[PDB]
Amino acid sequence: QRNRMPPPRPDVGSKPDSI
Amino acid sequence: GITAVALYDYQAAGDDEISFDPDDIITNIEMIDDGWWRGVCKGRYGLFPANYVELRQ
Repeated sequence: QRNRMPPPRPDVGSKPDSI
Repeated sequence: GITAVALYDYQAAGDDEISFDPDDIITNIEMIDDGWWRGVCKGRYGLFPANYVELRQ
C-alpha cells in the first residue's frame, strides 16, 4: 500500500506559563 | 481579518479554551503565547491549540 497514517502530533494539552 | 483552520479534532481542556474541527474554520486568530494562540468562533473568543491548529494567510 502506498498510503500510511500520519505521525503522532506533539503534546497539545500544554498550557502557557503566563497570560 | 485573520483566518485559521484546524488539522484534526481537539477538545479544549481548559477554562478559557474552545474546541474546533478541521471542517470548522475560525477567524480573528492571534498568537498570545509562544506555544498557544487565540481563536474566535462567530464572536466566541477563546484559546486556539497551536498544536492542533494553524494560522491561515
